Amino acid sequence: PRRAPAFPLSDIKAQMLFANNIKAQQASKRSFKEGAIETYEGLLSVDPRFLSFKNELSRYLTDHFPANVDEYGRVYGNGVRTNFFGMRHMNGFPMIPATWPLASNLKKRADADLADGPVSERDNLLFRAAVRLMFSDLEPVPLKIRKGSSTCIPYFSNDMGTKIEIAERALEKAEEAGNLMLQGKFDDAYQLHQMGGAYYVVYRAQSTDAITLDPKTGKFVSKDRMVADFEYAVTGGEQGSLFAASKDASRLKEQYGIDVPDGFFCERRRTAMGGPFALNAPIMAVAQPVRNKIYSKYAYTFHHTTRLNKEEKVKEWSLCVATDVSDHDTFWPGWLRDLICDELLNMGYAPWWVKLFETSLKLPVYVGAPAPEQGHTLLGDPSNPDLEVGLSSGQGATDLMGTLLMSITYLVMQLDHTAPHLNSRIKDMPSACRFLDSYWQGHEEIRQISKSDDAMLGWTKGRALVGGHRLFEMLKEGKVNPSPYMKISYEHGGAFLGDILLYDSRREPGSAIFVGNINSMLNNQFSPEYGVQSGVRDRSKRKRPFPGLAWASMKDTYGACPIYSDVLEAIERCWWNAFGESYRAYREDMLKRDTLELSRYVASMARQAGLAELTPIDLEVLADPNKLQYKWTEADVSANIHEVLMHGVSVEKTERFLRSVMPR
DNA sequence: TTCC
Ligand SMILES: Nc1nc2c(ncn2[C@@H]2O[C@H](COP(=O)(O)OP(=O)(O)OP(=O)(O)O)[C@@H](O)[C@H]2O)c(=O)[nH]1
Ligand SMILES: Nc1nc2c(ncn2[C@@H]2O[C@H](COP(=O)(O)OP(=O)(O)OP(=O)(O)O)[C@@H](O)[C@H]2O)c(=O)[nH]1
Ligand SMILES: [Mg+2]
Ligand SMILES: [Mg+2]
Ligand SMILES: [Mn+2]
Repeated sequence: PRRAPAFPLSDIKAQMLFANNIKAQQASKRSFKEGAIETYEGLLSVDPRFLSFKNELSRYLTDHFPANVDEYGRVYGNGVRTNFFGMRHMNGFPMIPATWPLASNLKKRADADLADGPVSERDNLLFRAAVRLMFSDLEPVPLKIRKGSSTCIPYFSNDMGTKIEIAERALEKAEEAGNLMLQGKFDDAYQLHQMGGAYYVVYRAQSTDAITLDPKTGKFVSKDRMVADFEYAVTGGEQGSLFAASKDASRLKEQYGIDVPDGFFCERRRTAMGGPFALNAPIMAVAQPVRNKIYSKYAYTFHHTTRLNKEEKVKEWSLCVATDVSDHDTFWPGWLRDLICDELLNMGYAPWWVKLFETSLKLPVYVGAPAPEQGHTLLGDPSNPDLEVGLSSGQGATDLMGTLLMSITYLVMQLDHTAPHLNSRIKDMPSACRFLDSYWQGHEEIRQISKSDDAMLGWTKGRALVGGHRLFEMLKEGKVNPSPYMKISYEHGGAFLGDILLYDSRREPGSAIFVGNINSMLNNQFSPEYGVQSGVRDRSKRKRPFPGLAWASMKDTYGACPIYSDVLEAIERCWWNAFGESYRAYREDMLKRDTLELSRYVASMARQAGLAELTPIDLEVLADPNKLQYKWTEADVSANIHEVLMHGVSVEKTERFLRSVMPR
């Protein structure tokens, strides 16, 4: 049923994805690589003392703090939703092999029994209403750019200077490029404006995955992660094969002579896509304004910040269901892409821009090196973009696409199983927009708070509430998928945006509170996703600019956790056994050092002014700028701090571009 | 060296 066209790096189609410069060329050639990460300055993830520490701490915590999650996934008690064996990984060493990204997910979706388009006219209206509400009255904003991020295909530059030029150029010729694409002249578009080509596969680490201890064997067991081989990938599942990547770390001994203590495994590898910047720029220029709108006007269901911010909304519900979507990104329906594009045209968006947007969502992917002796293959023909990979992470709006899909999906899941008496309110676009608008503002007896696949569905006192309970029960029994669109189920240990929803004996939304996830504190502090890159001189360009700062926001971020104090003590203790030092002291010094260093980057900061002026969010973002791409928004961060991490383009240049794009 |  149509196998995807594939080309070797030697092929001219692949060659053209990389500019005639060192960086680009190395990216294309880059072979498989692995190695211990520098968890903290001067400390390797595989250091014996460290692993030892990790072994004792994980075991002890898991033993003294077993999970407290009821038959309904509600977490009560100690707030622990699972064991602590997640830290038992050799950070820096991936499972082998990584997956080959699927060129088409149509079959994957069908076999999963998911619809190939809106199933009812209502649903069709709702999705289209979602588009109208989201992309309507948008205000221009400067186009911010992450510092030290790669522009990827074709240049692979990191120079903010070059990035800015690249972007500004894009906004100027985006229009001419799009028209080119409307004429089906993709190659011209790519050659003249670098808008097209492919996504460059980058492999992010999931430093902590499921690991269990078999009471029978006394042996540890790492959760299997299925991965598709090249055949499977190019045939959408028709041929080839799916299988568990190997997480066994024994190899480390024989290969690198690294001592591997029993019960430690290789890291899980998530695949990510680096989009061609010339293309994502014009998209990001619209995406941000869309973000601002829904985070403002529809803040009830979309703008979340503090544990209490969340708490307020959820407390007023009679029922709160914590949903969960499996492999959201690879399942994301191509039809939604096309629907959104069609509706945007209707709303009056420039055809060329919509074409750009559409193309960005069906572009080919260049696979680097999923494993030793593997990779360097371009999937899909750049000349005529026709892939269906679902959401492509590096695209300029993957969060909006995910939200647009899941928010409506959840609303529908509610209508379908709990509120048919509302169906009559949705008869046409107008009535639909009106309903959806009211709904997103939290003004109906059914509600939701969400971000892509993570969400909490609520029910106030009313007709729908008895239905909610049946739904939740359907989810518990889990034998029937409540949606025709994605595969939904309840989250075991319900949590939202990193905060666990803590129930008491009542087991009701009103007598509940949001607390940080304790395991996440552990994950972050001992299993970071990247090392400290002490080699990169510019800290603002590192994946972890100021690691030591996280200590300052810790009490704030996790203090509320039921076993906070206990864990800190357990750590302090085990760290002592392992290093003969105070962990507290260690982090305290790191803290002082980084606070001093930070001032060298923050203007307004006296060349030694404390963290007095900084907020907890500021600190967490400075230690992990990644969180700025999912947990928080530019608006939730101190202006002077956001400047350290991001750099923008003239509000004028974007404002002018945005004007030629929007309808009104 | 390698995404939002
Ligand atoms: N641009 C980008 N978005 C990411 C990245 N990682 C997670 N996301 C966001 O998170 C969503 C995917 O949710 P995850 O929980 O990470 O994974 P999943 O594919 O849904 O499935 P699980 O593996 O079962 O959790 C997407 O909608 C993205 O917007 C990443 O590296 N880059
Ligand atoms: N957009 C984005 N989201 C990320 C990224 N890393 C973690 N996340 C968020 O975290 C989710 C699962 O990714 P994990 O890395 O397992 O999460 P974690 O914060 O380490 O901890 P858990 O909540 O216990 O899974 C995603 O659904 C994202 O929303 C990242 O690089 N980009
Ligand atoms: Mg998920
Ligand atoms: Mg997840
Ligand atoms: Mn959740």
